[PDB]
Amino acid sequence: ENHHVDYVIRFNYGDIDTPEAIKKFEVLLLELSEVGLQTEVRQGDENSLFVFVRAASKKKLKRAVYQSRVRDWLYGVRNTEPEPASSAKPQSEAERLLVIYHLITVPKAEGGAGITPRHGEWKNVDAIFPLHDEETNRQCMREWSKKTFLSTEDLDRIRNTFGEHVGFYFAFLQSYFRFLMFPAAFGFSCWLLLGSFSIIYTVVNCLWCIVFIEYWKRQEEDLSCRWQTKGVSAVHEKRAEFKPEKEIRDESTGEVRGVFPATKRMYRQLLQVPFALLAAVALGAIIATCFAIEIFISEVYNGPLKGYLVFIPTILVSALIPTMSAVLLTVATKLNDYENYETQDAYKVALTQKIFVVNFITSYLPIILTAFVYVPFASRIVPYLDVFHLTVRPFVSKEHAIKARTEFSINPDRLRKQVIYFTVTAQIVGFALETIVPFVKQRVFREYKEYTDEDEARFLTRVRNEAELEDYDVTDDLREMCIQFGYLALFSPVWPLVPVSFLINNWVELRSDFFKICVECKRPWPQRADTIGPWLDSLGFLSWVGSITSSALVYMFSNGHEGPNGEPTTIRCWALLLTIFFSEHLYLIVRYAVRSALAKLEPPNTRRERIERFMMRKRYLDTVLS
Ligand SMILES: [Ca+2]
Ligand SMILES: [Ca+2]
Repeated sequence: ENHHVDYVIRFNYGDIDTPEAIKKFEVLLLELSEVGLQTEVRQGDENSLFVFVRAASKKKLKRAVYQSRVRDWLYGVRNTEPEPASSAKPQSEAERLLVIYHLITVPKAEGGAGITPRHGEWKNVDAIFPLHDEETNRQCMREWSKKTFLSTEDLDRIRNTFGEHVGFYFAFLQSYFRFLMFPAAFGFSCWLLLGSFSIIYTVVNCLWCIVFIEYWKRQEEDLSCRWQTKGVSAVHEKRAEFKPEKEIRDESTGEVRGVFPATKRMYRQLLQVPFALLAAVALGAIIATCFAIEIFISEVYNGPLKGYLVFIPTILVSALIPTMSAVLLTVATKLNDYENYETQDAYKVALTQKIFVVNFITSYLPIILTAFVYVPFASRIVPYLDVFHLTVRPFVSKEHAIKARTEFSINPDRLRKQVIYFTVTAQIVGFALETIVPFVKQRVFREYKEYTDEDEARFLTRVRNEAELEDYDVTDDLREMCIQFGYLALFSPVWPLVPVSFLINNWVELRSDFFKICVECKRPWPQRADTIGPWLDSLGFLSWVGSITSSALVYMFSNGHEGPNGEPTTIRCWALLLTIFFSEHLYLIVRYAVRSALAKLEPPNTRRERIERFMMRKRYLDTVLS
């Protein structure tokens, strides 16, 4: 059905001249041939060729699979001795696709073709992608669209098709959804019986966050042992953009390495603090200014055309936060390049960590402003917001803009409504923008280009369609789930139905993300992983911060949703600070206890890998060494 194709290499010739294009193309085909791959060339687009790649021989494929397993075993990623090369069948499609992707991409000295798409020698090579297995995808979709949980076999199927990175994301999402049943039930019970800002709800929520994060750390270790990816960072793919200072030739492996001093990278990484403060200043200024405009227009201004003026600050936020975030991403990418980052995974993790500052600010600063600035203050702030009358000025006359004043009277519903927005309406709108609109845009751009050799015209047209799809990044889905967890950990006392909303959304999220991968994206090459990465630390940080924000909220809103109704008088600053101190330190103590208790419970795959290391050394001692 896929015509035995392993990868499609898109070669762009449009932006270069014919002689250089022919020379580069011959070099590409020669490298593919010399690394043991069989090529077939077809017209991809009007400006690109498709190089269809396949293992030239079953013997060569078995040899490459055996060498990959041997490298994994030598670097300690697996403990079982690699089976001989005559029995070296790829145990899944993910393994064959990974071996062939390495053959295509790892440098010539490392034993492959050095095709680095969108790099120096290969800027014409635009994309290297495998083909979706449409029947398997549709079977999986229809099968687990009718179940509650995905089986371990279902997760293994995802890993065997898309690799362990996508597999880890779906395993984490399934575990998060399963753990969300407890806070969903408990928060519905509290919303029914206690209402919001309940001490018991906040305590149970912090305890649940602790338990889920520690359980997932343990489960990640177990799953990386079960998928044979534990310690996979030892064989992390180098990135071709790495600028070494000196070239050293280690004696263990007869190769030059290209060393770069770690302390120099740390000096360059000192610039992350100024970047973080820049992003905080810019994004917080935009967000707080738009919040002040929103407050003025919606609650201080009392002139004509109030809806058409209250839609102003939401528009300005929706236009300016994406733009400022794109600028900050450009700055973060330039800083990530300045830091040298030998490996692609280190580069990706560092960029994700820089972007997490922007994510935190843009996701949580609105609710933080409403909760800890608008509610306690803003009876002392709205006198300073008369200056924002000019935002309404190009619509209303100067006198009508001035005589539009009212008793402020803080809206005791503002905070609950903002939390309900971010945890329900944002979820629905994000589902729409994430699955529906890209799908419709793809179908529209297809029928636009489709409206205005005979035996492979269908396969070739569907390959040309797959070539237009988006490049899936599992980091985006992990980011979304971690930001959602942050909402739960930080602001769930305001509205205890947040975990119910997240439970429903995450059941739908598993299926809709799998659909997006299979239908709206090119099939990702089966990248490996032994963890969700920096997102685990992000979740730990968010739960820590939530122990502070939730206790502050429970203190401030003890008397109800109004709490300090605009005045900071009722808030005793020592009692708020003492609440925060004891809550955060009870949190840290309970987290230490839970982590230490879970460290005493070794999971089965972890214990099996330890015993297997022992058994491998015993086999070595029994065969050689007498
Ligand atoms: Ca979504
Ligand atoms: Ca998603």
